[PDB]
Amino acid sequence: HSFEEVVQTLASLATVVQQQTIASESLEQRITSLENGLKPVYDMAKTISSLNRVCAEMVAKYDLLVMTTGRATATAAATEAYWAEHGQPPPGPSLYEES
Amino acid sequence: QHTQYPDARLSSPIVLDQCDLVTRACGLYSSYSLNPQLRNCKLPKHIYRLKYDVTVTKFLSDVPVATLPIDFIVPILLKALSGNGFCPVEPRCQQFLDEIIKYTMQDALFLKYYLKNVGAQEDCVDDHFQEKILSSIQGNEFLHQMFFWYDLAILTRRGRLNRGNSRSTWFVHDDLIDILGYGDYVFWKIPISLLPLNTQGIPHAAMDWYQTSVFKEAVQGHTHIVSVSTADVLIMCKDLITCRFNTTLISKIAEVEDPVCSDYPNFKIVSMLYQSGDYLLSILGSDGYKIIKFLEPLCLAKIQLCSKYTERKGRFLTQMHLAVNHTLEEITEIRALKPSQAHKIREFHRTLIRLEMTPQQLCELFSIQKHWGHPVLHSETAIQKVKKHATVLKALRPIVIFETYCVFKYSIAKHYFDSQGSWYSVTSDRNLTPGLNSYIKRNQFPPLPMIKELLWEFYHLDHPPLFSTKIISDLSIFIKDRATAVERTCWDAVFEPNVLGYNPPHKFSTKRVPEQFLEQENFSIENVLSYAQKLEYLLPQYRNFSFSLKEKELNVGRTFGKLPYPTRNVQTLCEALLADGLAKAFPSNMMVVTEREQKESLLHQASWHATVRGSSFVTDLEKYNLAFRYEFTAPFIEYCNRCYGVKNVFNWMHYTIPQCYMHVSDYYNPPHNLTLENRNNPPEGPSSYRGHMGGIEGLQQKLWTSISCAQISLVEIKTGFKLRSAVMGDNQCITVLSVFPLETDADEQEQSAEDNAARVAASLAKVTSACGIFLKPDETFVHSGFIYFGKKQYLNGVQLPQSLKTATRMAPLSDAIFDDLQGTLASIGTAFERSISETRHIFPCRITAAFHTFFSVRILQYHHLGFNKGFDLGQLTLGKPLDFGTISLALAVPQVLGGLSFLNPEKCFYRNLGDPVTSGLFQLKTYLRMIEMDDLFLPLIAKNPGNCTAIDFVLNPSGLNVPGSQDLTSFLRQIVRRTITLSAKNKLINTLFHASADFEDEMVCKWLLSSTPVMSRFAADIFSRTPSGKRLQILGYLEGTRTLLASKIINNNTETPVLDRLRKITLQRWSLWFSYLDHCDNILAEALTQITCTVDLAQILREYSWAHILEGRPLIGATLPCMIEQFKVVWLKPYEQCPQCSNAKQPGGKPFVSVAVKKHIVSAWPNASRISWTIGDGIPGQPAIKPKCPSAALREAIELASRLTWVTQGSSNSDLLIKPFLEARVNLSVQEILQMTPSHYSGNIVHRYNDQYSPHSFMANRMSNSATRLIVSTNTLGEFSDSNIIFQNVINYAVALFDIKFRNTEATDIQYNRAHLHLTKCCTREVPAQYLTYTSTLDLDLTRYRENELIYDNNPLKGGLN
Amino acid sequence: SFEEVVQTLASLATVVQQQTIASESLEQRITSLENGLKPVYDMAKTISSLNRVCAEMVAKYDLLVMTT
Amino acid sequence: NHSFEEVVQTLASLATVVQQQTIASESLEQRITSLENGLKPVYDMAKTISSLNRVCAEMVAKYDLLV
Amino acid sequence: HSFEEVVQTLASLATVVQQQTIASESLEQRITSLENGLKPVYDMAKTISSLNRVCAEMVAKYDLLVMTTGRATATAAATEAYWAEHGQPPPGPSLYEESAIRGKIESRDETVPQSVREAFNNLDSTTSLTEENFGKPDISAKDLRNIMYDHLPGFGTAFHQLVQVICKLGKDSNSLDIIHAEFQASLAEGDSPQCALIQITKRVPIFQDAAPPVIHIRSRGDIPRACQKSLRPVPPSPKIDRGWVCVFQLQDGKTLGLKI
RNA sequence: UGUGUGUCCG
Ligand SMILES: [Zn+2]
Repeated sequence: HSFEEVVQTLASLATVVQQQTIASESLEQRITSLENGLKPVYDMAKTISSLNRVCAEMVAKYDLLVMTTGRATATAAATEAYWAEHGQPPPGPSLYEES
Repeated sequence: QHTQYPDARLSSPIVLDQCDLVTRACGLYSSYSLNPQLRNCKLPKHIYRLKYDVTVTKFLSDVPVATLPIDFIVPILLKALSGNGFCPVEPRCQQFLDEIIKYTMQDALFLKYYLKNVGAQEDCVDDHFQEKILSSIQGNEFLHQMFFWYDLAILTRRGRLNRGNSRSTWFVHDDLIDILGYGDYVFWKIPISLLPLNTQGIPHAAMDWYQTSVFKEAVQGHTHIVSVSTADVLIMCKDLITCRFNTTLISKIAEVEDPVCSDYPNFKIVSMLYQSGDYLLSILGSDGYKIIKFLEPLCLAKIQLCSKYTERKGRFLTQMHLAVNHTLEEITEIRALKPSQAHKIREFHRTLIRLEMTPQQLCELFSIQKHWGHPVLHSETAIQKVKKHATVLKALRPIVIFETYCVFKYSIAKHYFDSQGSWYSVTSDRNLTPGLNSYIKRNQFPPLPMIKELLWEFYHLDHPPLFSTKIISDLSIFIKDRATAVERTCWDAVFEPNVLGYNPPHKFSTKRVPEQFLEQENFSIENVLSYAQKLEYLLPQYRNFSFSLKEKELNVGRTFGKLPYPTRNVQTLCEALLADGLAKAFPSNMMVVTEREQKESLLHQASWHATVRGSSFVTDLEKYNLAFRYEFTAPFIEYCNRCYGVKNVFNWMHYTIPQCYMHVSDYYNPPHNLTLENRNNPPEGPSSYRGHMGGIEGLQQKLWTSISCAQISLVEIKTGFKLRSAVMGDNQCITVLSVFPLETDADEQEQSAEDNAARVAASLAKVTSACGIFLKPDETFVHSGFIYFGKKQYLNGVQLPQSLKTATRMAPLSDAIFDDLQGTLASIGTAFERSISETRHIFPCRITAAFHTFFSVRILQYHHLGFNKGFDLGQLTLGKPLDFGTISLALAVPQVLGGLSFLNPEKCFYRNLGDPVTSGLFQLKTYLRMIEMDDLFLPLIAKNPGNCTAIDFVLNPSGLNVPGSQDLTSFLRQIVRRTITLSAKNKLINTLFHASADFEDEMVCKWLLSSTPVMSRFAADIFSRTPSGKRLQILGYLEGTRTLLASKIINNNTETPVLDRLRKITLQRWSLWFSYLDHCDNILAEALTQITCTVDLAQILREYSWAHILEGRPLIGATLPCMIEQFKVVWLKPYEQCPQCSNAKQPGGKPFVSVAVKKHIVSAWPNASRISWTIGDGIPGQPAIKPKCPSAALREAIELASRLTWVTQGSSNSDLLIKPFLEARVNLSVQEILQMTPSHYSGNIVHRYNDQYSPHSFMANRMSNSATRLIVSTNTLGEFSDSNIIFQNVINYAVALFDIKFRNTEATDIQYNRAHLHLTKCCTREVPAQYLTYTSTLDLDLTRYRENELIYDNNPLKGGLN
Repeated sequence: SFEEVVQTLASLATVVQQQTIASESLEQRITSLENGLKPVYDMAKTISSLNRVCAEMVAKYDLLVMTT
Repeated sequence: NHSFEEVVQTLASLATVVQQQTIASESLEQRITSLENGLKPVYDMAKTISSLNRVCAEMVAKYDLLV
Repeated sequence: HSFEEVVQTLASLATVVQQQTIASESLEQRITSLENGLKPVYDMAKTISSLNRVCAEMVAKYDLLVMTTGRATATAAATEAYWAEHGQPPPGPSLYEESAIRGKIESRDETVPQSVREAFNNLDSTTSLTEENFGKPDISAKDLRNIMYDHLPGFGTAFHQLVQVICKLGKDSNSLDIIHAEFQASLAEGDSPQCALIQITKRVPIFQDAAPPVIHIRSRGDIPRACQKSLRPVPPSPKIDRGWVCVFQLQDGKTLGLKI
């Protein structure tokens, strides 16, 4: 019964060794994942505030805009609409402001 | 014979460009047109033979070559033209004067008698009534001039015919004045000694044509001078004379009724105003209308100055005074007025300023603006005015546009959520809108005060389409008998070849909508949508957009645009889609009077997050059209496109207008420098331009109104106030609610409300200016209790009268298709009813109507235009001359019996009559009882039945089968159908109008009347939703005589010419009336004896008629009693017992309606003397499933199924009855629509068809001021004697009776406190619950209608279910 | 004696088998943290892209508007 | 004595191994709890950033064909 | 013999259990460090909510701005170059700033296009609007004189001279608005225009204890047909409130006054 | 020879 006991103990210790090795590999990959996850957090935190202030400044600056109408808006819109469907130049003669 | 029919009333702008040609043919000189091309062009074939005319040469033999403009001489002609000369017309209009006066007196008597029969009359009557009326009528200032001008109008109207060769002239010599008429041209020869002079010695009329030395040597030893004009000026002068006569007569008559104080201004001040305006015009030419135009704002300011006058009520008058002073200063510096003339010319506005009248009189005077004429228009000046404001560069603020777009989207979403249940399933990445997600999940909607920081979140919302493009239920909008523009190829073919100087290479086929509609092979709604989607309106041949000067106004000129036919169809489809789709989210509220609103409801509405005071201000909506740019309106247009399935439909105008060449389509002057070589690319000058960036008046009005409402909503959101807006005509009124605490008295409340309104106006001005549209703070006024809007003007809740605007428009002649007498009399009756709707007097309007009725009858009998000269309608139709008695008798029997009577006294109480036949019978009986000829009732009402058809019975459910009560509509419908038979290659109309259409219509109407008992209103209601109704609504499009006598398709069918048939039918109709004793039978006369009950008379009269339709089946739901004959009044004293309720009410008692008078006065302007001047307190079935965006056909099918199911409840054949009516409408099946059909549960269907379905709104025919001081109790009736009593009409009758009884007595003099309306026991019955039973089925094949035009609804379930 | 020894050995074998099955269950359940680790890298890359695109948008704003 | 010592050693080994099964199971449960806790918030963050990037990119794409 | 092998196997198993327990201990330390490093990432919710809000707002605003303008937005350099020659505004819209365009307008050096000048002036002229001065009219001397003339009946009377002197004194004292307001209030309350003028000359503080102006006339011809009854010899110490409206002076030492 | 001289959206 000594040989079978020795074989069983060897198999058990081999299984425990395999479990220890896979646990160590899991620890290593978990550490790598932690490092990768914590690598860019500072950059994200710093960049969020920059985007916040840039967006706030743009929204504030939008309120001080003055626009003047032009004489070639409807023609350009019509040309774009005609090109977007059966795309071709509108039939001649040319429109009011073709530029 | 002829294809011409000149108009009887002014309907065109006054343009005198062509007269420059006429003076060139006679050798004179004139400068009307600003186009030099007319100075050296080729004269037409006519107006060139004038040099061969001996009469014209004799006329122009002792006059200078120089002429004068006609706009400087119109007041002179008006003042110095009376009828004393020789006129070619044989029967002069002055001869048959006395008879007319006689008739008028008779009418007055009748009305009094009628009132005395009702129980209203008056108190302390005067014996001198008829003499006063006689003196007022005979002593009028504008009497003989009216007859003379009508003679002149008859002459010039007859002369305008004979378009062929060898034309003739007419000559009139009236003492000082000489008139020569020739084919739409008039020459006036006048003395020189009666023209105002300059400081240089020349008339003011020659200032701008001649130099000082040229005119003096031109006149030399001459005393008479000649002016040349068209035939429109004569019609205008005739209209002015008629209006002045009517105004003076009404003002004079109104003094007799109320000697102390009357609501009409006067008959002495108005004459002074007329003279002052005439002098101002004669001095200043056509430029005096700039001063005449200030009559209305000055009247408004003077009305506004009749209140507490805290601070701001004097600003508007000051601004108007400054403006009129500046205008008078600017237009008189060049002219060399004498100091006397300079002092005299200001009398008009000096009298206007210093007026002292009550607000009612000023409101009445507000309506005499157009009593001086209309200006002379020029194409050049109008084009220059339009060019400005349409090419200027604007500056916009993007943030305001963003906020407006967000408010637009928010309003649409709120409207969708309010109905339809819940939100519209917002797609597209909901996490982009934090704040709205909670509301969407909880299925709620933000109230309002918290919508200020999540406004931007409405930009990101996306959803499927919410509205349908198959919701057109009226095809008649596509054929309306109008005129359109021509193709770009033949754009210059609408001008005269002689004036142009060349023959255009290309010609058009037709220019009218109905003619082009029938020749379009591929017409369909889907085809129009595809045409719009492919941007087919940008094709080179679809860019014309002509202009047209508008009708009578007081401006330098306003224009409207005309588009080619397919673009016109696109515009009409867009307008219909916007009307039935959007624009219900932006409604017009109205009824914003604070003083006439419930205090609790007003306080509840005024809450945003306690007495409530509201103010208001009004802004003008006129120039918004030209101030719209694509940069501002693009997002709204894109959102409108997205709300439907369309792609490029709603921006048709902004894409093609800038590519068009703009000009005015005037016949006699083309654009400057137009030659054959530069025809494809013409130059732009004084009357043309290329780049148009703004909008056009009328087009896309609904979208612009929606944008304005969105702006107002944004302003309301910005400042924490409550705003209510209304839009009508060319203006919008905005009222602001302020809400105040309790202990704040009532003195500073008005000032605080005015301050709030002023700050709201400032904010709105800032917003609109940031949007590119500029308001005028000078023209914007703020008040606290005065609101004028459309047809309603209120002063602190008190309604002001305005009845002259309708009463002064009465005239013997009007356009009624071939000068039909029935049409003219109906128009006069409608005008009388509308006029008596306002004000409080009664007699003047009825006297005017009675005066004009006999005049129209005589003038049509003797001087009809459809026959040859010297023709007498009343001679051959009878064989004996038409006596006064025959006309008087034939003007008394009502029209429902076929008797040419439209002035029913019952209309003085309520607008809508329950039963025309019963009321007519009662009126005829009363009239015959008044005179001593009571033994004519049976022969008058017996008559003979006509040969009608079930179609006519369905069309008129409450009429009689007599030939004299029929209109001309059937004749025109038959003509149009006959024309369609040999024409209309539309390829989709032909499917609808197949060979067996009439057979199907007759069978459907016969089946609908085969129930037991027979009901007419139900059949008429059902018949309108069948394809027969669609065919009938397509058929009736003819509107005028000109299109009847001049159309190409109508008159190319050969057969009998239309004129002969019209003459035959006119002769037959004239024979039908005025004859008597020839169209009667003794069979019904003996059967209607010893009845003495108007309800029974009406019932047997209805049953005897339609006998060939109703074999022996009973008729129900058609007879109602006359409310005058159903109640009696007692006018109880303050302390007494009613004899009827006490002496004759012992066994069971008598039901009655009680009327009592309140004591609180609230407000009164200017005093509490009159009841009309004061106001008081006191206000006057669910389905299982619901479809999403249902089509028109689905809605019609659902309604028809509901009606059929509800009417037939005692039967068990609904499944077999509704089946044949749904095969031609929808693709669904029976027992599936019934799920959508609401489970109707009512009783006694006649009551639901009488008031619940509301065929008419009933309303009232009196002012609403007196209805707030009376309390009416109707619960005293007990068991309500269900019944034949209409409660709304009972309330209206009581209120109107009380108003009429006390209208000339002061409040303290009234000695009556309460009134009892006791009902008789003869005309009131019991109606039991009855139902219709059908013993057959329609058994007709209606499955052939497989066209998508307006009939079939393939795939109804497209938008989903609720 | 020997029976107790083999019983203890069998019990040890059973508990070692239970240890192996528990360890393999844990290893099976551990292959899910990559679902909760790739979002961090995705957010980093998307924030870099957002910074770039916002800088581009600001540059366009300066180029377009006249400004001062 | 030897058999009793072997029995004691086996019992101690069994106690230690079952204890470390208990510890491993507790660690597994704690890891699952930490995982489920950190699923919804970070996922929401990721989709929000993705949507913002997409809309900004679309705007800039519309802007490029203008200069 | 087997006893030694059994003891050795037991010792080896115990040792292996020892380092596997150590490995599990290290693994749970690694896990604890895992949630320790994962904890400080959950705090970004407050930042990212605001970031999303502001980003969405800016996206909506500028998306609408670019959608309203077409494909001819005319970048600023193009507009500046286009203004130099043929100074009409460029085709297609353009963008400015309030301060920049205001400074450009206020400096007459660079020849700003005219139409832009009127457009900006019209846009900016409406920013100075409050609840006050909204519909307030501008009244000058001539306008008030014409307004007062329009109410007085007749012509050439002494009331015309009273109106003239009142207008002159009000223009000198810069109190025309008070005079006009008092006139309108008195006329509206019921008094006649002559009574209104009387209360004007009696109530305004500036019109208290003032010497009436003296004008010079050559002869009796300057006297109108409606002023002969009012001519009176001058009493000493004239008073404006007493009824003095004007003083007629002649070259030959003659003075006359008028009394209502 | 003067194509119906003209007379739209609501
Ligand atoms: Zn009674």
